[PDB]
Amino acid sequence: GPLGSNSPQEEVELKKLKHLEKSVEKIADQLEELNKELTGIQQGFLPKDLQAEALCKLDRRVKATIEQFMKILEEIDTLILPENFKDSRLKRKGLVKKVQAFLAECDTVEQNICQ
Amino acid sequence: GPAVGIDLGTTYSCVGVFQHGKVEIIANDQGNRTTPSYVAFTDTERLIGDAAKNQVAMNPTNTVFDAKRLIGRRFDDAVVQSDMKHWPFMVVNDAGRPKVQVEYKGETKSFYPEEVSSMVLTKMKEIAEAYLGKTVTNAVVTVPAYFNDSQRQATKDAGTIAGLNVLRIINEPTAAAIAYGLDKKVGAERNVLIFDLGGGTFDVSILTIEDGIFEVKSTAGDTHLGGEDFDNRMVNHFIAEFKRKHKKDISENKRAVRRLRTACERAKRTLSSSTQASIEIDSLYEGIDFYTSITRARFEELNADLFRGTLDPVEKALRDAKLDKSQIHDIVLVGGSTRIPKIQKLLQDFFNGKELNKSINPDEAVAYGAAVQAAILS
Ligand SMILES: OC[C@H]1C[C@@H](Nc2ncnc3cccc(OCc4ccccc4)c23)[C@H](O)[C@@H]1O
Repeated sequence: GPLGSNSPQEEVELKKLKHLEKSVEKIADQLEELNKELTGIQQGFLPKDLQAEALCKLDRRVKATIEQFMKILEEIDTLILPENFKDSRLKRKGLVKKVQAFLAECDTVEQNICQ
Repeated sequence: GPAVGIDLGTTYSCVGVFQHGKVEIIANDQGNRTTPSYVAFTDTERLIGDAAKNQVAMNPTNTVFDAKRLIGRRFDDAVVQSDMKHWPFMVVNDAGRPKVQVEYKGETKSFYPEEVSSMVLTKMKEIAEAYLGKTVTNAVVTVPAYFNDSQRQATKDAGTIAGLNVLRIINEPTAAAIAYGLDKKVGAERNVLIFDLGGGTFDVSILTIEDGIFEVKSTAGDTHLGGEDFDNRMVNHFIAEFKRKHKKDISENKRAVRRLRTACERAKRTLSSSTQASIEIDSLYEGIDFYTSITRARFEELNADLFRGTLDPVEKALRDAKLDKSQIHDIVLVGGSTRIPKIQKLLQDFFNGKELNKSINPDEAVAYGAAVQAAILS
């Protein structure tokens, strides 16, 4: 492919990816809030039974976060980017890797609670 | 407020209204012309339609679907006993009657199939009201031609629980025939074959129409056959391709299989109007990108047995109706999977190049005909 041949058509794909990047940031914020809540439950005065109820409510929320990240991946998976759209391809790969790193963090939470 | 036509399907439902000399299929709150026949029970609420289907992966045990496979049946019915194995939700026996058992607002609750179906009907009613900006009370609700008295009555009960005045219950193949106006054609008795392949079921019905009297001559089909099976064959094909190219098995990674399956369902739809489809999935498994394509011909080979298999029911229904294939005046395609060119080709070739009735959206034809009948009864 040619050098410095950025095209208007690519801008359309890059805008789609930017909107997905922003949706990922919002989901990530939800993950950080869930992380804070989990710490709070652990450092709180809830007795065993109420602690379990609070961790299982937190579990449903972590399952919701995982699902949102999965829907983002399914959305990114609809993209077909020509080999010449190097910048879009780099952005798509980086975003998928970022989502997969957040999914691994969700998994650490989800498997540590409401067993 | 006018009268509506509602197609209550196993996996998807559809509502239509006849206005300004034309039938309007009504889009739901999410803009979809069809709504999942799903009801989900959560700690904080009850979800219906797209909202219920959208959280199925999160809450599989408490999300109900396929109520139509249980409605009006006894618990010991073979269909109830066989179908239970495939559902993530609990089905219990309440004095010979099946009930679906779920966790709802921190409590173990059970519902009769007509109650689950009434919730789906409530959603279809609400969908119509949101579009029309008028109250909707009257409706024509469709049922499969093989439904018995119990199943028909239980469907009517679902309408009544939902606050609907169920004007009439009509068979799904009758609704499909009505949409195409096959009862309005002048001449002798007309033999109509309805080929219905949608929502996970395959139903073939032969009807004879004469002076507006619809006679169901025969019914045949497969209880479990549809788009999910065709997607599965493409998933197998891709999993094998990934093993050949990378010597890695992605089958045990549920997320990798899901991303692949979602892409396959989309590629299959592209294959109904294009001869090739491409898929690009970054970091599918173990950081490996999977960029591939599939031709319509390969998709057809992967599904050869299933596609050819659809003619067995057609042959069975013809033999039960005591009719030669040349005695069939009209053929109607119903259900989303009838959009598959190979399925259309097999059916047209079996009927010696006869043209198929397919101009009406296959997913919408049953609701369309029910909306026509609801207008006539207004
Ligand atoms: O449960 C409903 C069936 C219908 C299948 N739809 C289609 N299959 C093949 N070619 C298609 C071409 C265009 C549109 C299609 O359906 C879109 C659709 C999606 C969801 C519900 C209804 C219709 C097609 C869909 O993939 C699913 O397996």
